Amino acid sequence: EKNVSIVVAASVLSSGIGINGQLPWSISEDLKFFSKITNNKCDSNKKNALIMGRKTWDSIGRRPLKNRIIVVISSSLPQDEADPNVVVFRNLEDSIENLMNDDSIENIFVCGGESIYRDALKDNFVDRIYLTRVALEDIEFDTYFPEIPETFLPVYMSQTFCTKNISYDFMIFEKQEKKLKSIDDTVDLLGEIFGIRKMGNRHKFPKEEIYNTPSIRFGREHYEFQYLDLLSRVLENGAYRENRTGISTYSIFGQMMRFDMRESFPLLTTKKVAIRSIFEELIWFIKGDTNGNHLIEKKVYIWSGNGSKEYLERIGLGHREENDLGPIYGFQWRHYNGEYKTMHDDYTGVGVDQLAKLIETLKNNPKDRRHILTAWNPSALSQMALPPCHVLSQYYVTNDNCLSCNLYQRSCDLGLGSPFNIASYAILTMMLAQVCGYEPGELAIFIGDAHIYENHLTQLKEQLSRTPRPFPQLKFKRKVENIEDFKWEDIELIGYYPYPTIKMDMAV
Amino acid sequence: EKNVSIVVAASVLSSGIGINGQLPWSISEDLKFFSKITNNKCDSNKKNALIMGRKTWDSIGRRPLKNRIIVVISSSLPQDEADPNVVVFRNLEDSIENLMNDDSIENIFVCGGESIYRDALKDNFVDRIYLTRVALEDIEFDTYFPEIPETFLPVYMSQTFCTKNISYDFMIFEKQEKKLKSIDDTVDLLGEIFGIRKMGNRHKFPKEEIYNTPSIRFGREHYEFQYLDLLSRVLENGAYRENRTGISTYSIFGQMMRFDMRESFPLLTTKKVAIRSIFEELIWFIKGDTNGNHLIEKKVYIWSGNGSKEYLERIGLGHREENDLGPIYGFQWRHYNGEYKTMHDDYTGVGVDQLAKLIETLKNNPKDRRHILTAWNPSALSQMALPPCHVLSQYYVTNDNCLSCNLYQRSCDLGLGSPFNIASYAILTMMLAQVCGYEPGELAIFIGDAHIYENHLTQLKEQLSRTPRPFPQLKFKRKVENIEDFKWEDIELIGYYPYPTIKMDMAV
Ligand SMILES: NC(=O)C1=CN([C@@H]2O[C@H](COP(=O)(O)OP(=O)(O)OC[C@H]3O[C@@H](n4cnc5c(N)ncnc54)[C@H](OP(=O)(O)O)[C@@H]3O)[C@@H](O)[C@H]2O)C=CC1
Ligand SMILES: NC(=O)C1=CN([C@@H]2O[C@H](COP(=O)(O)OP(=O)(O)OC[C@H]3O[C@@H](n4cnc5c(N)ncnc54)[C@H](OP(=O)(O)O)[C@@H]3O)[C@@H](O)[C@H]2O)C=CC1
Ligand SMILES: CN(Cc1cnc2nc(N)nc(N)c2n1)c1ccc(C(=O)N[C@@H](CCC(=O)O)C(=O)O)cc1
Ligand SMILES: CN(Cc1cnc2nc(N)nc(N)c2n1)c1ccc(C(=O)N[C@@H](CCC(=O)O)C(=O)O)cc1
Ligand SMILES: Nc1nc(O)c2c(Cc3ccc(C(=O)N[C@@H](CCC(=O)O)C(=O)O)cc3)c[nH]c2n1
Ligand SMILES: Nc1nc(O)c2c(Cc3ccc(C(=O)N[C@@H](CCC(=O)O)C(=O)O)cc3)c[nH]c2n1
Ligand SMILES: O=c1[nH]c(=O)n([C@H]2C[C@H](O)[C@@H](COP(=O)(O)O)O2)cc1F
Ligand SMILES: O=c1[nH]c(=O)n([C@H]2C[C@H](O)[C@@H](COP(=O)(O)O)O2)cc1F
Repeated sequence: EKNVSIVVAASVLSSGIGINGQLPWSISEDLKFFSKITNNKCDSNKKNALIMGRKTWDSIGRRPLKNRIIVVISSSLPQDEADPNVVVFRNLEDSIENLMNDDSIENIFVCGGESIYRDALKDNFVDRIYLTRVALEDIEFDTYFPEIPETFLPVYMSQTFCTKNISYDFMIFEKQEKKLKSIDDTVDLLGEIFGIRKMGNRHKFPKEEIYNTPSIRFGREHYEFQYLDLLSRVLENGAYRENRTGISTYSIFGQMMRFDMRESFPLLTTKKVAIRSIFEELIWFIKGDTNGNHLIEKKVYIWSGNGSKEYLERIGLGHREENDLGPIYGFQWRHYNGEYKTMHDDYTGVGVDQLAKLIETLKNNPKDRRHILTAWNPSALSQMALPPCHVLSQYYVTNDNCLSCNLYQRSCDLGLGSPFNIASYAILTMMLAQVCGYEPGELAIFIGDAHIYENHLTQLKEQLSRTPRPFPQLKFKRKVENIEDFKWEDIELIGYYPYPTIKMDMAV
Repeated sequence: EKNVSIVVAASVLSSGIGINGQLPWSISEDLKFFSKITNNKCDSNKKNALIMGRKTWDSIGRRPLKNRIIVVISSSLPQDEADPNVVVFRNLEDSIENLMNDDSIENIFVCGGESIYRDALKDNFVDRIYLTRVALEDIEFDTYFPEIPETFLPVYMSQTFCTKNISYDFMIFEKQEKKLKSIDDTVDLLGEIFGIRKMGNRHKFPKEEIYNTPSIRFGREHYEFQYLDLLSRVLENGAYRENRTGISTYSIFGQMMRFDMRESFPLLTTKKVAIRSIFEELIWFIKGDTNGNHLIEKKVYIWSGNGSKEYLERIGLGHREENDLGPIYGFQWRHYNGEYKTMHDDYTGVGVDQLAKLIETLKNNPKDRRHILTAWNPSALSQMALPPCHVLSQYYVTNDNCLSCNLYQRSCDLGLGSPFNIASYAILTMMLAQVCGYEPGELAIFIGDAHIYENHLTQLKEQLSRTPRPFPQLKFKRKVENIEDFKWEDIELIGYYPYPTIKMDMAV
């Protein structure tokens, strides 16, 4: 009795594994993954058996795999005693003789093909499943991977990787039925004795109900989990709290999220995010534009709520024009401590330009620790339609010439603002990277107040029910001379296949 | 063959467990810990045996413990068949008969006393050790806990707790000799295939050599580990990088540290920290004082390096007086965007006072998400003797009326600056708490550039060789009317017993 694992690479949605007697994709890293995962052995005197259909055996060019014994399933092909590394069986179950005898075989893998995969699961010979999810969909498939039976649960999901602008993950499913103790007990007892006094009780591990894809425990690599687990922690430890809006939240303090921009783009796949709305807001910041109408003309309404007439009169800004938001983001970027009159005035030449000095500092003095962009001005706070949420950002040039970004955010809406903030500063870093001639680095976001508005509860619990899909890719179609020259047409979003969009009302 | 555990509470240094036939301390939580840890049983039909010396049996008033069978070791006391919950044995080894027979006993605990503890370890009957470390030292002990044999390694260290201004921990030692696999292998293989491309390879788990107290793996509760593990991560993944100083560092990006100020004070015990130097710098900030000499007069030299004549002339500030540092920390706190002349001028009335508006906002509108203190001013940056390291801080009022603090730090010296910054903002939060009538909350520090200067390598590796001791306590001797009225004499540091101070030269 030894282990039998399925190794397969299928499309993310339709699970297509092949077209016209070959692979729909060419990914070098995945073949090397197949090579290393099937060559994995504890005993040096043993080999691993690889079961595959005849057509699959044809697809590899009918040649043996090194240090492995290929088992071909065919009712046609002769059983050949010539090649010692290749053997043919008449049916799948008889090829499972590798269990009962032949102790020279340590582990068994099913390399499959649809016909083999389907009745390998159907007859339940499969202990484990190695799935490589690929982001190619709109192409054509004549061959698919059978839907994984409910007996399996994922124990692992890797980070998103990029090869030839194609995103892919690595997942491990296991067949689960059944089910040091000293430390677990002692901590629990201390938690009983001490109340909220013990800090371990102030941050509680989320209950399985609100924990996204609970079956994956030690195996969460994917950085969308960085957001989804923060979502869960707020649903668990969140204190019910009133705020300036009539809509109360559930708030916790001192949280963070890490993101990899090297091999992927941190855009949430559990909800369809409006990327155009995000970009057009970012280039709005970069241009230094405080005019709220310029966003609305482009059909981005996110700032309409804080850009109304009724809201401005309520905060004492009633003198102001309808959508004029005051010295907000991008004003403080391009002009710092500039005296603000209206949105129509020409502010060129006034105030400190941080974004300019930022870019200038990045390429001229990369190892400088002082690259910083701050939106928080105590003097201009009263003039703003709303104080900076993402307050300050620091940028870092790695020795391999990647550009990494840290962002502190004083107040964070996990339903609306956060999905935007994650992607927005991810784009900005990529923009700052191209202008300074760098590759994208890592994105880290630090959140002071992490909250969920009570009207988003039904929606965010829905979003948590969705198992994440690999991050998309974002490439620029041209290299601009100045960072202000970026246009929406220049952005190519590759392999984004999210879950249906979730509607959530903004608290004004 | 069942489990035998030692349960003991000893002083942190001299390991004294008792004085004059009783305990040197009275701690309610610890007795409840003893109660719950010795009442822990899997089977409801079984009881736990507690072995203790005669004098210890005297100390509890010679009365049985509920739901437990007390085993008293004496050569004098009669063996009494009267009380079924108490039994007397002539020697320790014969009392270990609980193993060979009497299956009504599930687990065995040694409640001890010095005479029992010493030859319980000496004859090696002890599988596990439950140690409660107490911060009382300078008092008198007639009874001690024997030095733990090298056969034991700690698997757990709890957070520091406070009872009657006394700090204490909870540790678990186990006797260790000997010594899912699928996930561990798959991740390793992906790490082989992909290079630094895989983000998991960019952040590597520290090698055992540079990992502080390696035996404690899943059991690190203590928040000094938050600093010590960050120390290790930099020693592992740190990129060698040049900077403005002639001394190069090893730098990583995007790190954080959490701290509990409720039950303890986050002051490093692995190195003796100068707390007076820290405080006098903080009250220096609070007063808004930019004069570097005022620190030197109080014999705090930390700013002397950046406060010299040669350093100022080097950065183009040569016009300035010797120790005048410009619009640095506390200037920007008390006066924001104030035009800076010299350190001697009277700045009262000019600039925005953040610290004032901060305190005013905290008690008037606690649930406000806008409490923020920023030292980073793009306009005044060129005038400063050095730009802000701890850039911005946000403060949070919990529903139970505790005050929690978040701090973003753009550049962090782990050898010198960080031990100061951790304690300094811990004090400031406690000060802001008293003025606004709150209890201390949690402290979270976010670090952009976490580095170790190459001259601190020998020192910081030494510091890593020291197993942490419970955090001290910090109490104020009086309640001030204004936050500026704090004096050094007002501070009482309770139960601080660090390792010897480690000298490290500041890079100028
Ligand atoms: N993305 C991935 O990981 C993988 C993709 N693929 C792709 O999928 C395609 C091939 O898959 P697919 O179309 O399903 O063909 P198969 O790879 O499953 O090959 C099937 C062959 O196996 C034999 N066979 C199957 N079932 C039985 C049975 N019950 N008894 C006896 N013999 C049996 C038959 O051979 P015979 O008729 O001669 O008796 C049959 O033609 C290829 O394009 C390949 O590249 C393949 C493997 C992995
Ligand atoms: N901090 C903590 O967790 C604990 C502290 N303590 C403290 O320790 C102090 C007392 O401990 P300690 O001084 O060590 O005294 P003990 O508690 O160890 O009691 C010793 C007695 O046990 C009997 N005994 C010991 N060894 C033998 C033997 N080899 N054969 C037969 N009988 C033996 C003797 O009694 P006899 O006269 O009959 O021969 C001896 O006097 C107290 O202050 C107590 O409160 C105690 C337990 C826990
Ligand atoms: C057609 N086919 C089946 C195939 C293709 N992709 C897969 N991808 C995955 N994730 N899992 C599979 N089971 C899988 N199977 C192939 C094709 C080539 C090789 C192959 O060349 N393997 C080499 C590896 C080549 C290299 O290192 O790039 C080896 O040594 O194992 C294997 C299977
Ligand atoms: C003198 N003595 C020995 C003693 C004292 N402190 C210790 N502290 C520790 N951490 N470990 C020990 N083994 C220990 N032993 C005592 C004194 C009182 C009780 C006691 O009252 N136990 C009650 C608990 C009391 C309560 O719940 O507050 C119980 O039900 O177990 C036990 C041992
Ligand atoms: N209470 C509150 N929450 C916020 O998130 C904000 C913002 C930032 C912001 C960010 C995103 C949106 C938003 O409309 N998100 C959407 C829709 C996006 C779209 O269609 O444009 C969603 O994902 O459901 C709206 C506002 C600006 N002002 C805000 N005030
Ligand atoms: N490169 C660099 N690193 C720094 O940490 C600083 C600081 C802040 C700072 C923080 C701590 C010290 C310091 O000397 N600390 C000491 C000595 C304390 C004392 O005896 O007063 C220590 O505990 O080891 C000196 C300066 C100010 N300027 C700095 N420049
Ligand atoms: O990028 C943003 N992200 C975000 O989450 N908000 C939300 C956070 C908060 O719910 C609201 C305003 O916070 P506050 O009322 O504390 O000023 O705006 C606003 C942004 F601009
Ligand atoms: O509180 C402080 N903490 C700290 O770590 N530094 C260090 C960080 C850095 O090593 C040095 C100067 O930062 P930089 O040269 O990058 O501007 O001062 C200074 C402080 F005042």
